[PDB]
Amino acid sequence: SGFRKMAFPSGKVEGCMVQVTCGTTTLNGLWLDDVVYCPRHVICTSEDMLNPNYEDLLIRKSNHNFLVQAGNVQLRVIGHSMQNCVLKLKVDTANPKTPKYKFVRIQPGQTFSVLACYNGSPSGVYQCAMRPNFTIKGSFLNGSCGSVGFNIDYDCVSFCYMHHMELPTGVHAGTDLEGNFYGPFVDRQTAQAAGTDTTITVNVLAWLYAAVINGDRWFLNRFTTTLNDFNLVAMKYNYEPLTQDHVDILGPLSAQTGIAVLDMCASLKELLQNGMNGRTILGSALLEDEFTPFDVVRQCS
Amino acid sequence: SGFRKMAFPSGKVEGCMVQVTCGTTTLNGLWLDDVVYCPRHVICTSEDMLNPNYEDLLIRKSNHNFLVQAGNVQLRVIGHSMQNCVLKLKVDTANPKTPKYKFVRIQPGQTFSVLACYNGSPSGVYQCAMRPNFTIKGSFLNGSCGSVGFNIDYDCVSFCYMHHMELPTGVHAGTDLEGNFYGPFVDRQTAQAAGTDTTITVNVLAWLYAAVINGDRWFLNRFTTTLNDFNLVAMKYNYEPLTQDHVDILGPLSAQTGIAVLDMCASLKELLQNGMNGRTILGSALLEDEFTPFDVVRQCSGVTF
Ligand SMILES: CC(=O)c1ccccc1C(=O)O
Ligand SMILES: [Cl-]
Ligand code: NA
Repeated sequence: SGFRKMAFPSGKVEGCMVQVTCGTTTLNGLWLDDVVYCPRHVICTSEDMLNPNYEDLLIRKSNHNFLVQAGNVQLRVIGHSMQNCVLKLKVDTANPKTPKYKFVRIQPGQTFSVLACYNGSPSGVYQCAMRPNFTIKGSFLNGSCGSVGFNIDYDCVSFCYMHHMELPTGVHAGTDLEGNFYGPFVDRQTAQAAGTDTTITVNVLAWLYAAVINGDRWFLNRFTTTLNDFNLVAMKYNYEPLTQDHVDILGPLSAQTGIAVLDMCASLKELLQNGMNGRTILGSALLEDEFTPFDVVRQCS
Repeated sequence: SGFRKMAFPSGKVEGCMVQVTCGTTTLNGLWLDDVVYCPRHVICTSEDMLNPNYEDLLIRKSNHNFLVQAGNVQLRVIGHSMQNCVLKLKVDTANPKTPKYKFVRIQPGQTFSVLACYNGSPSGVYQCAMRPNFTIKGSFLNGSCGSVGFNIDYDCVSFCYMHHMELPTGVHAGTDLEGNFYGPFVDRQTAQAAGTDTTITVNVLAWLYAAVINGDRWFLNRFTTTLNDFNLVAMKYNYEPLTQDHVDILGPLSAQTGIAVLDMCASLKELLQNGMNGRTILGSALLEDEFTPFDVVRQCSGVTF
C-alpha cells in the first residue's frame, strides 16, 4: 500500500538525450534511429524572437551549422527538415540505445513523466498532467527546451510532449513529437497567456477511489446525485464537466470498491462544500487532480 | 521556474536490477560487479517468517537453490553468504552495466529516489525522505521486496536503501546495502509499529525558500526570532528542534532571497500558530517536509548527471 506521485523509469529516455547547438543557442534534442528531434526555435537569433520566418531562417542553414553532441561523440548532420514546430536533423549514426517507441498526442487530463535535461544531460524526472488549458505545471530553468514527456506502458516508450517555452504566469507550453502545439500557443515571443485553468474532475474521483482502496472512508456520505446536478455544482468551483465517458472510465474502480460513480460524485460535492476540517487524503490537504484512473489502477492493489 | 517533487534519473540503477527466486519466494536483487544483493528473508517459507533461524536455514541451502534472472538470462550462482539482513549471491559474471557506485547510510531528514520493481522489472521511480521515526512513506505492493533507494553525486550512484517490509500503518521499513535496518525493526512476521513521527523542520524551511524563489511570498513578515524561542514552538507542534547546523545549511537560500533563517522561522512560527489562512504554498495546503536544502538548490539551479 501507500500512494505516491510516481514517474516511469527514465533509463530508456536517458539513452536518447543529446545537445543541439545552432549559432549561440544550445538546447536538448531527442535521438531515435538516425534522427534528432528538437524545437525549431534553436535556429532563431536576438531579433528573430517576435516574428521569426522559420522557412526563411532554415533555408539559410547547411547541415554543418548544426553541432550535435551525444556525450563526447560529435554526431554528423547529413540532412535537415522542419515538421510544424519541430526541426528533424538526420545523422549518419542510428542510436544503438533506441528503444521500442511511438509518438502519441494526448488529451487534457492525461499524465506523463518529464525527464528534465540541461546541455543534453538528465537532471531529474517527475510526473505532470496536461491541464484543461493545454499547459503543464513543470519545473524548467533556462536551457531545458527540448526536454520530453513520455509514458512507458509495457516496454514501449510513447513520446507525447517536447518542451518549448514558459508563459508569463510560470506554466509551460510545448508540442507533440510531430511539432503541433498543445493549445493556442506559437513559438514566437509575442504576448501570450493561458486560458483560466480548471480542476480535472475525473482524476479527483479516481484519487478518492485510491483513498478508499487504501482504507480511508471518512469522506463518503449516504447520498447520490444525478450527473447533471453534479456538473451544475462542480462548475461553480472551476471543475471540468464530468461526461458519460468519464463515468464509464471509472467503472472498474467503482466495481473494486462497491461505491457507484454517482455516489462518489456526491462525496466530492460535500468535500467542495466543507473542505477537509484538518484531515488529509492520501497525504494531501487538497483534492489532487494529476492521477488518472489508469494511474490509480497501475499503482493500487 | 516551477517546483516539483523530482527523482534522480534512474537509468544507471535500472541496469542493475535482477529477479531472485528461492523456493516459492520471488523478489528483486541488485547486481553489482559479480555479486547480487537481496533481503535474506528470500530463503524463508511463511512458517519460517514467524520465528526464523537465518544461520540454520541458510547453511541447509546451496548455490543451485537460488534462481537469478537478468531479463531472459540465468546467472550462475557460485557462492552465497549473509551480511546482517542482506543475502550476497556471488555469480560467475560481472555486471557489464555496473556504474561507479558506493554503499552509503543516510540520516533521518535526508531524501533519496526509490526505483520500485516487480519480478526484477523496474516499474516506477519516486522521491522519499527517511522519516525521523526511520520509516519511509512509500508506494509498494507484494513482490516489491529488494527495490532500492539511491542518490547521484556527479556520475557516482550512492545506494542507501533496500526495501524489506510494510508496517501495519501503511509505511515501509528496510536496510542499508550492508543489511542494517533503519529503525527498531526486525525481518520477522511479528507485531511492529512506527514510533510517533515528527516534522523535519529544516526541510519545511527549505520548502518555504523554494516558495519565495517561485514568487509565493504572502506568509513572509517583518518579524524575526531566536532558536530558543522557535524551538519551544517547534517542540509544541511535534517539530524537530532546529540546530545551528540547520541554520548554516540554509545559508545559501537565506542569501539568494534576503530572508534570514530566524526571519523565515518567524514566518513558520506564525503558520503553525495561526494556520495558512486558507491559502496555499507551491500548490500545497500542508507544510511540506520531504525537500532538503540541497533538493531546493539543485532544482532551482539545474544540476545535471
Ligand atoms: C525553457 C523554459 O521553460 C524557461 C524556464 C525558465 C525561464 C525561461 C524559460 C524560457 O521560456 O526560455
Ligand atoms: Cl490521452
Ligand atoms: Na520575517
